[PDB]
Amino acid sequence: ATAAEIAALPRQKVELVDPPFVHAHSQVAEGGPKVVEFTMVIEEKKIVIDDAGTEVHAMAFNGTVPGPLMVVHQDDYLELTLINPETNTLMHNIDFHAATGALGGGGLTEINPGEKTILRFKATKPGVFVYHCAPPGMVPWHVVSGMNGAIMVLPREGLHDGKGKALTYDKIYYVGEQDFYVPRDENGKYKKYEAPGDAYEDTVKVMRTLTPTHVVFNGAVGALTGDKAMTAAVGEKVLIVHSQANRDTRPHLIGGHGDYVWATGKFNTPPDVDQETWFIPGGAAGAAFYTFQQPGIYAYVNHNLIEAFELGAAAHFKVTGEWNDDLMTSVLAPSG
Amino acid sequence: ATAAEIAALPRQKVELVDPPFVHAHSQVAEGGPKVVEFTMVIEEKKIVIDDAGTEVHAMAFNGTVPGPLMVVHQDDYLELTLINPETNTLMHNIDFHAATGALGGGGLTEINPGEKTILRFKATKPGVFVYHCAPPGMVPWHVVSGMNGAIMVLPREGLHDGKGKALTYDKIYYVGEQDFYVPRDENGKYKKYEAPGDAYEDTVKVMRTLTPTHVVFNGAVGALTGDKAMTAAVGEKVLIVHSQANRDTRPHLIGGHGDYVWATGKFNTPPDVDQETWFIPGGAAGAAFYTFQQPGIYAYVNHNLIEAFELGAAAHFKVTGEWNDDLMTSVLAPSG
Amino acid sequence: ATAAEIAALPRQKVELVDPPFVHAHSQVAEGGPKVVEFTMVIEEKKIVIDDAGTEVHAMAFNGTVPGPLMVVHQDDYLELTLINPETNTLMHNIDFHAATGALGGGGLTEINPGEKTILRFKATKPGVFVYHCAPPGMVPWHVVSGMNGAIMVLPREGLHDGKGKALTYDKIYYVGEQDFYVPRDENGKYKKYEAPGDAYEDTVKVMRTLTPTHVVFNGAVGALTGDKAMTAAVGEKVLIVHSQANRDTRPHLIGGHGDYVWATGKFNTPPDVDQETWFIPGGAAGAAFYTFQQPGIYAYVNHNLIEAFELGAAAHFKVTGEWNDDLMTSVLAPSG
Ligand SMILES: O=N[O-]
Ligand SMILES: O=N[O-]
Ligand SMILES: O=N[O-]
Ligand SMILES: [Cu+2]
Ligand SMILES: [Cu+2]
Ligand SMILES: [Cu+2]
Ligand SMILES: [Cu+2]
Ligand SMILES: [Cu+2]
Ligand SMILES: [Cu+2]
Repeated sequence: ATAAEIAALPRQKVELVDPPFVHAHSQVAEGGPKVVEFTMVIEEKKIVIDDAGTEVHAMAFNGTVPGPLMVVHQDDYLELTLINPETNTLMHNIDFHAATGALGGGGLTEINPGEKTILRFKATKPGVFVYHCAPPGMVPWHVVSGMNGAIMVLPREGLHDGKGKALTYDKIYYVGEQDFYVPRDENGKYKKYEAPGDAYEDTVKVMRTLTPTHVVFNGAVGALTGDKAMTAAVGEKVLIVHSQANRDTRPHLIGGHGDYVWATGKFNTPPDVDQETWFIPGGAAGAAFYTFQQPGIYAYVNHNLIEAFELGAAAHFKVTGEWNDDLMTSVLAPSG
Repeated sequence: ATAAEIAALPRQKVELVDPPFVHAHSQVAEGGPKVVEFTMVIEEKKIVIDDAGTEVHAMAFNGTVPGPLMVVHQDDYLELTLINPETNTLMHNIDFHAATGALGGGGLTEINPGEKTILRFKATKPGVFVYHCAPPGMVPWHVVSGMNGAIMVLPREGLHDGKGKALTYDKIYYVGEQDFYVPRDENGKYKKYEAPGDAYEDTVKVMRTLTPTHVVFNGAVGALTGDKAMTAAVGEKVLIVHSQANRDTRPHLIGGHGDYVWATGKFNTPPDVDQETWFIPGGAAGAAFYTFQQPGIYAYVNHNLIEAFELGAAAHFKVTGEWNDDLMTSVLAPSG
Repeated sequence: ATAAEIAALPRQKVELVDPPFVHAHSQVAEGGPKVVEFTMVIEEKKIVIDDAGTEVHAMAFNGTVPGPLMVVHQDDYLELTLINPETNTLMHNIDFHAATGALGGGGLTEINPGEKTILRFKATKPGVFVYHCAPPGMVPWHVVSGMNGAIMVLPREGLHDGKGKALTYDKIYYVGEQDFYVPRDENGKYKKYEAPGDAYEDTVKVMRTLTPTHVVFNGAVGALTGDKAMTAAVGEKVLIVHSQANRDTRPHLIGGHGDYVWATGKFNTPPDVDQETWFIPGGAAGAAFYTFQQPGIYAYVNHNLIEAFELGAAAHFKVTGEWNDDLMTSVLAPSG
């Protein structure tokens, strides 16, 4: 409430980690409200999104696309120190959909290269929320250049299902889905540029068609496959947080389900259950809780299979454990 | 139920107002069921939809894009007098998604220029509902030319949250979102036509691309911005009714939330809460309730930011009142 | 659990029927769990999808687009004998979104032309689910070639509303919606190919536009109209199961509503009510229950009206019975 009361609150410095991993945290809040501090440096950098060497001039929070997931509990204060190095060429800011006021913080955080700012907001509503840059007049360009992420505001008492039973996860992963619009020369080959501003004009043109050239998880085709496939074990309870700051998505765990899905991403809105495919509108984050029952590889995809398999929206899960023949079994293997 | 009963009902004429404003009404029903009378005249006229002077041959109920919001209470009868002036060149009708029978009323209301008709229907289900023109054979064309609106059928006892607690708004706004498909010549310049019919062929080709050239609120880019921005004050409860008769939208109040959102637009379906971004499918209306907590300018947009900032789907809210530093504060303003 | 306990379970072979019809079944379970057997033969065949004679080298389960609806009860075992004829040229498999393990069964059912296989899985979650072919590396191509359908796992106690009140339908229809991507020549005319292979490259290009040339019900424009229109009567309770394995859809019954809609298709997730237009994300099936109140023709459509009336997503209902003037009446017929 009063400035004095907040000043008396305990503070905690949090160390952020690159997605799909999430920084250390407790599901059930340990203590009364606290002022949780985070710091992120913005990095304008070239990223290679496919095996054809296609480049995107990314604008990354903390150096990754998407930016890192920040975890706090309801009614804590999130205090972010955002830094825009002199090495950058553009003005940047940040809008937290979890925050109330000044365009989510964007109106208070406009920093040119060489500046920094510290914003504090009370995480009044529990749920997963998108955050992204939004420089007046250059909003979609920064967002589709990968300048977005999400935060999770856990209820103090952790997650619960619709009937109040607790839902405690064993593992948590953050999948940030991105729609990229890469210009092509007259031959159909993606163009490369020597600077962000150089690509601007060409990129806006592709954007207006509303047809992405690539739709990827964690910044590139295959990011979350192979050496980067997510893992779990049969019997493990996993929470998958998924965000899309500009375009709709329809997550689906091939071989599994969304046991409980907070499709709107808001914990006070009861989760849907036994989901095959859920929907997350552009501009929101959602969360799915599932207990693995079968070992093997799974594919986590945006279920418009063209986007998943032609455009790049596909990730994998490698699960260990014993096969359950009651759930599924090959009565007759493929034969003549 | 019986003949005598329906005939005995009080009749009440209501004067409509142009969106985003809504005609005078009471949230909780005043008295018993009545036959609520409305009259709308159809206007076919050229309108400028952007800052470049792009013209469109609009087809509008009451002359506005979207058509006005009609408000009744559950179990009232809505009796509409629809007039199609002889000066018009096309046949028109109306489909009330709130109505039951004859294609929503479209089958009983086909009027050529020079004709009028009166349709009555019992508003049996509570919620916000889309209404639109639907001449057989050219349904899409009339709808994407601006011929659609919405009605609100309030529960006789007003709005309530998930657990029976009353939700009373101080104001209500109706934002109608329109996807336009304007043809361009070989040079990329939008084309102008003499009569509506002349644009038909070229328009359908653009429509089939499923990519609108414009996505606007209240009929034009910036229609709900600047001096035409909607208003509120800290502590004020606002209901925003939003509709899209042909294409999906994902509404978001930048700097705010949808405290209670009947995303499906139906009041018997519990509203979602603490929403960051909600989803309204094409062919439906939705409603969001919010109590403002911070003063300043807000942007209400379709969260596909390319559609919001490149195509036109962005409106403003100007809110007066005191800033709340507990909710948000700039600890360190942008500095070196 | 053990193969012995499942083998001791009663077995029942079912004869599938072509959509939109559904094979015989009981809403409330007939005794205890059983192994329900189904068989489907895959056929690669050319089909005509519109009145201009446009053809598609379809890949169809049971020779139909969509494949037929399999109906079982929660905790029953679905045992499918899938056959891929010598006459076929491609390998096919099946992924049941209702199943748990091996990519929905897809990794255990890869059969080359001249092969067959038998997969059994426990239908552990109640709801309607999509099933589709998914040959690694050629997933979207098989799906958008028509190789998908849906199954319904009814609660053992039949359907119930969100409050436990029983919901028994008189009729049921299965509407499979298909997005087709047909290449066109320099004259804008759809192309025809000798072998499905010759079409691959051109089709992939169209697929990458994320813009289908046709969006149809039961494999063709107008397939569920005329003498093929669905039927009902005033007072009749009808359940419509709708699926879209690759792309979003927003169903709407013109002139009616979705009284209870399991928009996510999962029966343990309470249905929305009084729906005007609902939403089914690509990769999912949904179900809507409605009691007809008015006689006449109804159009059941995907509510992006361009997809419905330009692309092919519109079906009809012919309803017999008496007109209800209380619900709707033409006070004044179109006149001067
Ligand atoms: O289950 N994925 O197509
Ligand atoms: O929440 N506005 O991009
Ligand atoms: O109500 N469907 O156009
Ligand atoms: Cu930025
Ligand atoms: Cu935003
Ligand atoms: Cu009209
Ligand atoms: Cu409609
Ligand atoms: Cu196949
Ligand atoms: Cu699938």
